[PDB]
Amino acid sequence: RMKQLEDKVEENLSKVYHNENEVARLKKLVGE
Amino acid sequence: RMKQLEDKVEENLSKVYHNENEVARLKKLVG
Amino acid sequence: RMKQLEDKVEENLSKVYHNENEVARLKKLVGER
Ligand SMILES: [Cl-]
Ligand SMILES: [Cl-]
Repeated sequence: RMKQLEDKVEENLSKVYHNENEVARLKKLVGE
Repeated sequence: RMKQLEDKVEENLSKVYHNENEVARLKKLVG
Repeated sequence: RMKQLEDKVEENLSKVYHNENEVARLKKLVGER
């Protein structure tokens, strides 16, 4: 059960890093 | 304590998923 | 082990929060005005 939660936590981390990088990429595309 | 942690993980996933969808929408606003 | 995982989850929540704020900024950048 703790192992199952650890997998879910590492997946959430993957997802957040990916969203962070997608935001950064879009900012680079548009500019102020 | 473990069920509190499981609830927090579920909430984090819900918030990540919302952010994902917001990013997708903003991409299409530029795209 | 559980304490360590709690700490990781708190860090993920921080990262989610920072991402929320960056998304809000992007919304202003790509919206009309
Ligand atoms: Cl998490
Ligand atoms: Cl996120």
